[PDB]
Amino acid sequence: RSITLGNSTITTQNVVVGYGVWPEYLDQPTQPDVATCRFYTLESVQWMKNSAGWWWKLPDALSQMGLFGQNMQYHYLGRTGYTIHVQCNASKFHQGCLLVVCVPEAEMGCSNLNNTPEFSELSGGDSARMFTDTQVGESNAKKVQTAVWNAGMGVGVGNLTIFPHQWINLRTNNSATLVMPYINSVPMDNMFRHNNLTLMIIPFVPLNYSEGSSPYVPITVTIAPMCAEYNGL
Amino acid sequence: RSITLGNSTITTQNVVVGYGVWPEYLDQPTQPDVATCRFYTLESVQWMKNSAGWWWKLPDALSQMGLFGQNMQYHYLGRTGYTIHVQCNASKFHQGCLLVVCVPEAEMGCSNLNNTPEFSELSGGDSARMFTDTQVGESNAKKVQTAVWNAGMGVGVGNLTIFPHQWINLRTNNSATLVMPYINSVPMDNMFRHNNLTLMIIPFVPLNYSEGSSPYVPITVTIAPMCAEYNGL
Amino acid sequence: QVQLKQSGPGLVQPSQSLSITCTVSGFSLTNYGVHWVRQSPGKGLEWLGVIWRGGSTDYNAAFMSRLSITKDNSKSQVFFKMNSLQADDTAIYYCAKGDYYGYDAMDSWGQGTSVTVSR
Amino acid sequence: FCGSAMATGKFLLAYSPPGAGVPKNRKDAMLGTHVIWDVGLQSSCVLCVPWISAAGYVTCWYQTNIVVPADVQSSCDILCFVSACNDFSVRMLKDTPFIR
Amino acid sequence: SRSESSIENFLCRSACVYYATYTNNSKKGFAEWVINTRQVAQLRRKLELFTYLRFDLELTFVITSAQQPSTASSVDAPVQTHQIMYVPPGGPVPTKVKDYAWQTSTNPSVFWTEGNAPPRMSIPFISIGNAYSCFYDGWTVYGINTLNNMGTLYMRHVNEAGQGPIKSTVRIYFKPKHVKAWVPRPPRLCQYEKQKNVNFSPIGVTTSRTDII
Amino acid sequence: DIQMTQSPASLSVSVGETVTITCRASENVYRNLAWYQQKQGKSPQLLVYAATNLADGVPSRFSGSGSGTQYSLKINSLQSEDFGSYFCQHFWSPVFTFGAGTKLELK
Repeated sequence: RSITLGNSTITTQNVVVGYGVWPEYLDQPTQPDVATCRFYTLESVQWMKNSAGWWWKLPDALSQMGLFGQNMQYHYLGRTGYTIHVQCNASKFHQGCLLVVCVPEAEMGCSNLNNTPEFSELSGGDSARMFTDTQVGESNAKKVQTAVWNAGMGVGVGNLTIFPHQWINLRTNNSATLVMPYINSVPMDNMFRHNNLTLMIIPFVPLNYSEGSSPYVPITVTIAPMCAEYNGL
Repeated sequence: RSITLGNSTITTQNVVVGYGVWPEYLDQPTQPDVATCRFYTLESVQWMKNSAGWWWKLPDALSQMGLFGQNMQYHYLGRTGYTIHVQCNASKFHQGCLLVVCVPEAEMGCSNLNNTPEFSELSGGDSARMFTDTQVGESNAKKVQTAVWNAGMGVGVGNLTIFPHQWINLRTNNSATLVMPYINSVPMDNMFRHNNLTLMIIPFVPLNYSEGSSPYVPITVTIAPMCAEYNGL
Repeated sequence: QVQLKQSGPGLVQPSQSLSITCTVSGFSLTNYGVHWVRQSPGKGLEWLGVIWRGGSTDYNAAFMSRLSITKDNSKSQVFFKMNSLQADDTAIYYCAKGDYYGYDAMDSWGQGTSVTVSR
Repeated sequence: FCGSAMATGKFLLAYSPPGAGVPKNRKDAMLGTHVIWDVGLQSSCVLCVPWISAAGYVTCWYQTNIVVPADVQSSCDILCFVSACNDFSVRMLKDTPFIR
Repeated sequence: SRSESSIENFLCRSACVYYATYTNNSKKGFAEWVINTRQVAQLRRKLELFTYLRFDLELTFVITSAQQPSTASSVDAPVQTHQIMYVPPGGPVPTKVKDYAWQTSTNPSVFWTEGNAPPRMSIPFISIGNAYSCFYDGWTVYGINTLNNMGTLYMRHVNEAGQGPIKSTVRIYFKPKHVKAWVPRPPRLCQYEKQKNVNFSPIGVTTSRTDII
Repeated sequence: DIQMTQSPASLSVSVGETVTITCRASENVYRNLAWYQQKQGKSPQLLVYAATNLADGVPSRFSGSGSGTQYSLKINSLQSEDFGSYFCQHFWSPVFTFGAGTKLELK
C-alpha cells in the first residue's frame, strides 16, 4: 500500500509475473536509475457500453513523457523491463469483464491486402488506439484491420490467454498488475524502430447498468520502467 | 600532465591555493558531481600592444554554459568552489607581464556619481568586459568607471596583490592556476543576484615585439567547478 | 470543450479559385482526420475529400483535378483549395473531424461558410 | 474526502517546487512531484511540503471522473487541513498586523 | 505417450518447399530460391506457433532431367552434372548463366553428376542475432527484419549442350535440426493471403450450429 | 461506387408513435453505417454510428438495426424536438455517399 518511486506515489491493496522471471540486468553500458524509475500515468480512457478495446505499443507510449523522452532521443539503443498497473473503479452496481494481456511482437495486419500499415495508424504516442467491431474498408490510404474478433493479428481472440494476462471481473476483482521482462532476440535493440510489447485491453462481457448510474467507467494505466540501461559514453 | 574530468582533457606541466583552505563540502541538500565537474573553456581574448585589462564575474560566466546553465535555472541557491587555469602562449621573442587576481566581492563604481551601474555593463556572460586607460564620461545612460589605475573599485591598482594572485611573466613563467574556496557570509546564497568572485587580468608591463612577430598573444581561461551542491528536492 | 471552426470568402467570381481554412482546438491533427462535406439544397449532401491522420489524402472521383487539401500539425490548421468554380457550387461548406472512437464517422462539425459563385 | 461511501475516483496532488511555473495541463503536472490519490481505497491523503519566508503551488487535478451508483448524489466536497511536520525555527519576535 | 509431443518430434520432418525448372540452351534457364520459412503453408503454420526459433538446416535436392524435343540425327549424351551454389547473407548474386558470381571463392557450392545419391548439404545457424524471429513488429519498410536472412540458392548445368536440349527439375527438401523455441503463440485462424506479410481478411471464429441448446 | 436509396422521402406523424426509416445499399458494407439528424439551418448532429451504437448525448429513444445491405432506424416515442432532416451515410470505401434524406412534419 502506497508504494513510491522517485517523486511519485500510487497505492494498491495479486501480481502475475511474466514468463517466470524477474527483470534483471546483464563499449560498456551505463545504467540510469535515479531519474527514470517513476510511475508514468497515462491519461485515462472511458469504458462505455458499446466499447470494443484499446492497445498501446509499449516503448513508444513513453516517447513524449518528459525526461524519459530525452533519454530516448539522445540514445540509439536500450533495453528495459516494464511494470504495468491497470485499475478501473466502478461501483457495486456495474458489471462487466476485461481481458488485459501483454503481447510480445504483435505484428498487425493492414486493411488493404497488398500494403503494410503506416506509422501513425499503428502506434499513438501516449494515446490509445482503439479496436472496432466491424471490418475496415480497403480502398483508403492506409489503415489497420481492427476487427476485434480477430484481435488485429489474424488470430482467434479467445486464444489470447497464452500471453501473460489477467482478468478484471468487476464482480470480484478490481485491478490488474503485470511484470514483463525483456523479450527480444538481440541483447540490445533500437527503440525507435521496434515496439517489443503491446498492451491490449479487450472487454469480453460488455458494461451494463441501470438508469441513473454513471454511464462510463474510467480505466487508468500506469507504466513504470524497471532495470533500464543504455549503451553510450 | 593531461588531467581529465568528465569528458574533457587539458594539459599542464605551480598552484596557488586560496586563503590556505582546500574547497570541501558541508531541507537536505543534493550533491551533483557526475555531469558538472568538467573544464569549461571560455573563448580566448587577445593581448595586443595597447591593451588594458579584462574581468569576468565568476558565477555568471557559466550561466549559458550548457548543462551547468540548466542547473542554475532550475535551482534557486547554490554554493561552489572554483579552479581557474590561465595560460598565454607567446614565443621567446615576446615580452610582458600580467597580474592575475581573483577578487571576492568586487563592488564596482559607476561613472555617474549619483546612480549605480546597471546589469549588462558589469557582467558579460561568457564574454570578457574590458578596462580602459582613460576616464569614462558621466552624462551617458549608465556605465562603469573603468580607469585601470584605480581598478574600477576606487583602490590603488598596485595594492591588488593582497587577494590570492599569481604573476605571469613571459620571460620565465607561462601559466597561472588558482583554487578559490567558498567565501561568503550566508552558507548558501542565490546565484542569480550575487557574483561572489571576480577574476581580473591586468597587464602591468605591456607587450612588445619586433617587426615580424605575431602582433597578438592569446589568453585562455579555463574554469572548472569543484565541490558544488544545491538545496532542492 | 471547444471544437473546430472555419472562415472563408463568402462570394467568388466564376472561373476563380476557392480557399477556406478550418482551425481546430482541443485536439491535435495527429490523431483525427478532417473531412469536407458540401450541403447543396439541389443535390443534398455530398462528400468532397478527406486528409487522414497520417498525412496522405483522398478525394472524390468527380473532383480529382480541382481539389488539393493540406494540413500542418504545429499550427493546428488545414488548407483546402478548389479551382475553376462553375455555377453548380452555390452551396454551404463544412469541415468536420473523423475517427469518432476509431470508427471513421464525423464527430463534430464546423459552423460552415456559405459561398455563392455568381456576379 | 467528505463524500459518499459508494463514490470512487482519482485525484492528482501536484506540488510545484519554487522556481518552476504553475502547470497549465494535466500531463506536465504529472511530471512533477505528485501523489495520485485514490478515493475508493482511502479517504485521506497527506502531502508534505517545505514552507519558507514564485514560491510554489499545491494544485490538484481531476484524473478520472467521479463514478457513482444510482440514487447517490454526485456533488461531493473536500476538506484540507494544515499542520507542522518537523520543528519550526523562529526568530526575532514582533507584533502582529491583525490589529487596529 | 509424452515423447511424441516434444519440439524435436514436432519439427524434425522433411518438406518439399520449392520446385523449379531450368534448361541448358535457353540462355535464361537457372534456378533461384531465397531461403525462407514462409514458403509452404503447412510448414508455416507449424513454425508460427513460436516467436523465436534457433535451428540448424539440412537440405537435400532431388535433381532429375528429361530430354526436350530436339531436331534430328541421333542425339547421344554423356552424364550430366549440376552445380548448386549457396550465397551467404551479404554476398554477390548471379544475374545470367555465365557470370563471375559462380566462379567466386567464398560461395560454397556442390557439384553432382547423375546416377548417385542426392546431394545433401547442411547450413549451421547463420545470423547475427541470437535467434530467428517469425514475427517482427517494427521497421527495418514495415515488418521485414533483415537480421533473419539465411541466404539464397542457385542451380545450373555445367555441361554445354552439343545436340540436345535438356530441361531439368529440382525439389528442395527442408529439415530443421536441433530446434529450440521460445515464447509460444496462438495458432493462426484466417487464411494466408500474401507471402511477405501477415495480412488477412477477417473470418468468423467457429463453424456455427442452429441453436445454443 | 455504392448508392444509398433512402425511403420514405418525407413523413407526417405526431408526437408519441413509432416510426421506421430504412435505407438500402448497393452491395454489402458490413454494418458500416452512420445516421445523422439535422434541424433547420444548422450543421448536422451524429445520432447512431456503426448501425447499433448510440452517440454520446443522444437519449435511448433512438434505435438502429440491420446487417448486410438493409438497415433501419426506429424511434419508439417521438418528442417535441425530433423533427428535421435525417440522413444515412456509409464509411466503407471512398467515395462515401450520403443518403437522399427524409423530413418529419409533426402535424
